[PDB]
Amino acid sequence: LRETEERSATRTVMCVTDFAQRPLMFLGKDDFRALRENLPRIKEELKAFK
Amino acid sequence: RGIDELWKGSYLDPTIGAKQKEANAVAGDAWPACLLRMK
Amino acid sequence: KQGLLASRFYRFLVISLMEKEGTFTYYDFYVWRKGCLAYLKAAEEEMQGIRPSTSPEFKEMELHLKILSHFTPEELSRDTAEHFTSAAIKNIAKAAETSVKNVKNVLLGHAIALTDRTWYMRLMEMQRPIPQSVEDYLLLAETDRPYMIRLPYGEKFYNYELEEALAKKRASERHKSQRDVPRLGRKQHRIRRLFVPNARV
Amino acid sequence: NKVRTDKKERKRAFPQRGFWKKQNFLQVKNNTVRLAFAVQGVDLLKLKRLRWGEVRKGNTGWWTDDYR
Amino acid sequence: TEPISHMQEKPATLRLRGLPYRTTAEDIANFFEGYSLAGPPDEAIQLHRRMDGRPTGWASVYFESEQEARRAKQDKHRSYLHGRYIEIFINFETGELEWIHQPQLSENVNRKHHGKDNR
Amino acid sequence: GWSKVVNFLNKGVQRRPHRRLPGQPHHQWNMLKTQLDQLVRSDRLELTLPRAHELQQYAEELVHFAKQNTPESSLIVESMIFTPAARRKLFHELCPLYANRPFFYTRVVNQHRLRMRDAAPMAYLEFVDRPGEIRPARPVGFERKQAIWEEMQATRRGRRQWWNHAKKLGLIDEETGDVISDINALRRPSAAEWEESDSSPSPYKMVAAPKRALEPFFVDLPPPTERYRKQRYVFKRFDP
Amino acid sequence: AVPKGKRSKHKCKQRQLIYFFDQFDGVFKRRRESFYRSFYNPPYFSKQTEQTSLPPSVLRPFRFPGFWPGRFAFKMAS
Amino acid sequence: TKHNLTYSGRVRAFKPPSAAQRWEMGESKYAWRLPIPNLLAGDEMQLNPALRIDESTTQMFPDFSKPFFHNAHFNFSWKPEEVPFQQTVKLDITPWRR
Amino acid sequence: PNTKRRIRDPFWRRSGWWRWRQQEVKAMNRSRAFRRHLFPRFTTETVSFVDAAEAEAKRFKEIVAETGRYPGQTVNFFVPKVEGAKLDPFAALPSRQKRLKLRRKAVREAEEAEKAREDADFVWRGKGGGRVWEERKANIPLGKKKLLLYCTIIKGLQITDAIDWLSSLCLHRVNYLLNLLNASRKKIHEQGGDISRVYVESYMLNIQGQIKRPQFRLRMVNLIKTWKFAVVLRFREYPMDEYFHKLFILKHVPRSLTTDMRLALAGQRVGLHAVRDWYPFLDSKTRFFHRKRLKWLDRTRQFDYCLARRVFKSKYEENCRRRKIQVLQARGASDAVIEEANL
RNA sequence: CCUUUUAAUUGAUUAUGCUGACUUUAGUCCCGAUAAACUACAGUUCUGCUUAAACUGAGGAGUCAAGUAGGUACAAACCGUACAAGGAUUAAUU
Repeated sequence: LRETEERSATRTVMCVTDFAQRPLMFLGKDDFRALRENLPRIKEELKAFK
Repeated sequence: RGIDELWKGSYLDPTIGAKQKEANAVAGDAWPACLLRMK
Repeated sequence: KQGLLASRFYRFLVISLMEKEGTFTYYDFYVWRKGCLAYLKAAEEEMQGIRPSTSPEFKEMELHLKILSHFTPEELSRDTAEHFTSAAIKNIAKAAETSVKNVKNVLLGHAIALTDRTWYMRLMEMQRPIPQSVEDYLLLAETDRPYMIRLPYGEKFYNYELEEALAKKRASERHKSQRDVPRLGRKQHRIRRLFVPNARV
Repeated sequence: NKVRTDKKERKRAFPQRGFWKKQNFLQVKNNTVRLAFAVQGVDLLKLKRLRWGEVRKGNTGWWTDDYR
Repeated sequence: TEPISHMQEKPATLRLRGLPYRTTAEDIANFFEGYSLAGPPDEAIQLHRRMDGRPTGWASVYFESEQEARRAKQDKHRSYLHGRYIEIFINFETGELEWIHQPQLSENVNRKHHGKDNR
Repeated sequence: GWSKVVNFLNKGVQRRPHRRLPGQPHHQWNMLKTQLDQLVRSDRLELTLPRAHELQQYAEELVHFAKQNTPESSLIVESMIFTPAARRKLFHELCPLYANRPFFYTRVVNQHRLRMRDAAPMAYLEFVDRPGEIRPARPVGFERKQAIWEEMQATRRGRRQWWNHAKKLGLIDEETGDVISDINALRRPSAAEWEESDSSPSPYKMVAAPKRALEPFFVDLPPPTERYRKQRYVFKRFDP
Repeated sequence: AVPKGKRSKHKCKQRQLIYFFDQFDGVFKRRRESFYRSFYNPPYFSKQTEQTSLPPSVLRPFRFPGFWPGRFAFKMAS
Repeated sequence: TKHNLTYSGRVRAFKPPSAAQRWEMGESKYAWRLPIPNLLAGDEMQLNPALRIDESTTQMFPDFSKPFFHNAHFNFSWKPEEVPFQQTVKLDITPWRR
Repeated sequence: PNTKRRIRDPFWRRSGWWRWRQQEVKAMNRSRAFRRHLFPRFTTETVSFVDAAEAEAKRFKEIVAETGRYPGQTVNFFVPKVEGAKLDPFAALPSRQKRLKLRRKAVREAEEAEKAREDADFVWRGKGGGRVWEERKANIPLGKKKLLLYCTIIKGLQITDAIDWLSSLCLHRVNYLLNLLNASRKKIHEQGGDISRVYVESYMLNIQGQIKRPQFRLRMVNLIKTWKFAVVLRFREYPMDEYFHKLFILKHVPRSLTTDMRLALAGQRVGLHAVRDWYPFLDSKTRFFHRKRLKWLDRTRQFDYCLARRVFKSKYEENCRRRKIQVLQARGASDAVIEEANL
């Protein structure tokens, strides 16, 4: 009675959660690397908007 | 080791089925005094 | 030979009863009963390869399926017997060429299926052994099988099985004299205790 | 008391507008029971909420029906 | 009598709720693409309006058979149309008069010792 | 009691502009703010008819001041609201949704039924133009222009009945004296859209869906309305 | 202050009728009118009675078959 | 449910300290570093208590030079020497006199 | 509420409700009510309802009183009931419920017999007649004063009208009356009565007692009471002729029926012909103007009471028969089964 | 039946009579102190008051009462509940 379906855990992804582990956003490796590349300009934009 | 005898084979036994419980529950007559006097 | 087939038939009965998820409607009942009948027919095929078809139980399953086939689609989508009118049951019996008694037997079978599904769900969630035969089922149902849900504001919970069982229980228990039953706070008849026979000896 | 020897029935002869529900305390107790069951893999709340004849394995429901 | 509103006997019907203001009979027909209606969309689909013609958000769709109506309900219940999932209901009786079987009304309503609800 | 005493005691009496809730004024204000926050979070609340009628005005005030987008109106909205979820929902969903709606962002619907437990008349209070609304919201702005244009073209009665309003709306062509042909010519960018001054094969490309983009993978979690739940009421036992 | 005599059966009957009319015209007529106007909308479905109630429905029955000119049921399919 | 519930009107469960928590015949909190226990452990057991830390309960280590709670990671009734000198404040009960 | 609503008083009025004024006004009202009737101008007979069981009981008791003996007694004499007696001197006679059952049997037999009588379409029968049920519910925790209100509400109404009435009130203790009404309606339907023409003809309240509880106060101890009452309702299935004369001629139509008609028309669940079909019963204005039209046609002798009654009865019966046939057909029944169902 | 007798303590509209039932007052008086939500795509309503640690070598600083007053399905039921070595060395089994 307790047997259930079989799924495939094969999609690597990063999860960002709040203090209570509630999910907020999921990013793949490509998005992560794009953010990493664009980081330096983001700091300048933060400074300018401050 | 021996304490199991308080429930083994009875309706409290968890390792046996209903038919076995009924079969174990069947019982005969009580010892009559006439036969008891011969022991 | 027959014992293995019967045990596997019971296992299939339970598993196929619990396969469906969500509400259990008359259509799901019909599908499950058809699966059971097909399993019996395949078992008969295996037996003859090396009689279920001629058994009264087999004929009764056929009659149940025939009665179900005369349910309207909305009745099949329903999941309780609350709104089946006596006229509707009579018309179903007329259309199926059967008896009101057999139609009510189909309804009672569905209600028993509902109760058994709830019981099996609870047992499975708590990881308790499921009874593996009719004897074990009957032995455990006298003390462990659920029968109702308690609701607020005094509203009534509908169980076709409980309605029938309570009606029968009241019919049996009615007018059972308390003349010789010792009741707290009632004076006893000592002479009648001395000469009237007592069946508990 | 259970033997009904006290005089607590005297106040119940007069109307009152309402009564405290002690929901904070009762919910703490209920969640303690739920945690005790859940550490062993039992969804007591789901069982209590199931409809008659309804079977739901795992943490499933109307949303599972919708997306499956 | 060709018009459905004129027929003494109506085909199997379904009732749709959740329709945005933009919804049109052609949109409903496209939503029901693949299912046999009782006629051309202008007759099979009838949006419900008030005295001023404002949409009510409710529609009546006629099908050629109860089997097709129930199949359409099963397939399209809670499916999306213009960003809002639509709810579908049968909208015809069985003739069995089930309303005669009313539930037993509580005789022990202890209001002051039960939880709050909007029953 | 006697029903005619209501007439007797209300002969020559004015209706109170504000319905007074139980408790002291600070408690009443706190209750109204809390229920406004909950209404923002839920898009609709089942209330008593008087309470819906009372909370409607504060909902309207919240939307009206949130739209203005000035420090003063922001502080007003802050004084009206309690929770970050309500703040986020308001500013990021209701304000863009009502960007072209001048006023009247809510509605009260009388259920025409008395509550079982205490015979309290019941109603709904809901924000307008949201999915699942009780009845469809009427259009505003260019969408309203298009609706009127379609009505004018549908029949001659519509043309006559909207003729004067159409002149102000700009749907009448002065050269020919008839209704314009290309209503799309009246399209203009709206505040709800993303200004384009900023001007597919990825394995994790988001999939289009009616309300929010969907991820191309599955996570075994119920929807947020079902993730965390508790018994609505734990029974309190009678002590005899 | 207390009554100086017992109110008679005649006057008690009069009071019964007067209070009946008062309650009628003050509560019961209004409640019945609201109840009958509520029929133009689908019946209320309490989410706290899901466990035992029927599935939500919109149709309201026509309860006098002798005045129904249309069809009562559809023929069985095949 | 086991002992996670009390099956009476008792609200707060009282349990005396366990035998391992006692001192005599109790578990020494530095015995895992001794030779004989490690000789007996073999490959069946790992005695380092750092391996039994529940990731979902413990907090990150703080800087000892900055304000932080003692209960987070110490779990004993004494002050580690690695925590800097602490200020002892004595109440001024008669400010008016001075 | 409206705060200006006109609340009625049965004994006083601004316009002047002295006893002479009441006499004059009620004479006017009686005249108007009588003139509201349209009567057939030709009938073959004036059959009147009689109750054989009641007549036989009356004659039995008259004989007992006149001769001091049971009918047929020649030696012994009648023995009245005394204290402690366990024998009922009138045990041979049927009980009230038995008489009701015999009335239903006689009504069924006369209904069957009328289907094979020539000139049955030109016979006047009058108000009384039809089957009668008496249903009782006990252990109601309400008093006489409230039960009188709740029963004065529903007396004389059609059963579904009464159920709607009592359901609209949102009173917890009216659930007892609602349960009684629902059970009675279900029972009559199962027995084969036409729910559409069952009315609440009368009620009866029977006290059972009152449970008393102490209430301790400053200087005395009081006793607060919880009532125990039973309610007996009399339901009557109107014969088709009475139903026609009530709904069609006098325009006394159940509001539940009218609401169902209006809901059907609003939802477009029926054809456009339904408007003229239901015009005689739909709304107050339509009913008034149809009554005026019928009065004018009768005074010009173009209206035919018997023909109109026959048309109404045939339409009603054919609608019911169609319901039965189509609900049978929805099950996939065979032609033989359907044909045999009509015998 | 009639007759004769009966010591029956034999006739009740009334003792602020006694034991009770049932009306009128009357559907009248009586309703204790602060409350909401449980969601068509994340969350943290507001208020009153503040001993809420439950091993860290230490029975966790008392007495008394409940003739078992916080167990248990929206139960004024049935069933169950005070272990002085605290028994699960259960880092086990799987």
